[PDB]
Amino acid sequence: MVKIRLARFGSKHNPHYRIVVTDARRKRDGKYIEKIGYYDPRKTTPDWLKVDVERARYWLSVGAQPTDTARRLLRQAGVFRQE
Amino acid sequence: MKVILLEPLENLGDVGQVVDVKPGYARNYLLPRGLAVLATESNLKALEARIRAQAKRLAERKAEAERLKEILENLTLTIPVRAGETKIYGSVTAKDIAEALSRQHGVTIDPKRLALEKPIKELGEYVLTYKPHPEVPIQLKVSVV
RNA sequence: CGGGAGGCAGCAGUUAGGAAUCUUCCGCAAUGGGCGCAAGCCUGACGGAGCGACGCCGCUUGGAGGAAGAAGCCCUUCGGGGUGUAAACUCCUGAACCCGGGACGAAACCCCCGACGAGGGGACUGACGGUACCGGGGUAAUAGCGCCGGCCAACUCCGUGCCAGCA
Repeated sequence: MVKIRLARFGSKHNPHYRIVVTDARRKRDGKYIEKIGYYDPRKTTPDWLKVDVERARYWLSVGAQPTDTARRLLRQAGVFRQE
Repeated sequence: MKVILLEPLENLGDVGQVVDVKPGYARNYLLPRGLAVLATESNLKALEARIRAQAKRLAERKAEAERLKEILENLTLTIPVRAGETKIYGSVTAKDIAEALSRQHGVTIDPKRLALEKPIKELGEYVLTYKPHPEVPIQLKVSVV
């Protein structure tokens, strides 16, 4: 099915992902549908996470599984929260 | 003025050295800067005690290089590589040589204190060396099967 | 003696060809995938390490004094001129090594409250690796190649005699 998950960028020993929506059958880092955020798991900046929550809602609303380790991060920017 | 040294210096140096100076020099520089201590028998005897310990204590781990030379210097290994002819298909690092030897006889070895650059990859006959200080070259046989 | 077995243009490796192109390495800890309500199981994808100045970037082989100028070698109008502050020699700094300490990457899945939801709280888990990096101590410690007729930046001696050679 269609998904929300993490695609590596950066360098060696410099993980740096983009939160992104894609078919599961794609290769990890391949062509994606749409970019919705980024995430530095070394937190070497004030911005070590961002998400277009508006959109995240769309893809979920039309059927789309996020990864375990992805879900975490969309929750942590309050996409599920309902007041 | 007899005093014993620490940091070595000029015209008086090597630790443990016992030398005579002018009292002023001792009292206002060495003793205060911690570059010596008083040659009291109190200390003078505890210095001999530091030597008689460390000195002979260290010839334990020289007589222990020989307690392991007198057994492997001769003993043979024999390694069952899956090769074809003169050349081998895989190699033979120390992680094997140290290993095999341990389970072939019961002997532990550091794969680092060997004498090996490139990991063989070549069938034949060798005897490489071991370490530290005075040494033990161990005897090894490659093979087939 | 009636019949059977195999298809590395998957990872690594052998051989052949060629001017010439690597480890039969470690781990599922991270991301991603398959099956499973879950615990979890598989993953030579991936995350890492190994080999090669193959390329790009950073770093070193020392810094300050120091002669109206050692020797050696080369030129010489045999007065001298050149290497050259360069060396020796003097202090001062301290790559390597040495001893100690040592990560980030990893918070989910899962457990309790709430309702197995939103929301809150609690625990397990690192291949690289005792490696980067931090602190103490600490030795003056690799240099080579191309060119100097014009185009084109850099001149003198000897050898050689359309030979040997350069292009």
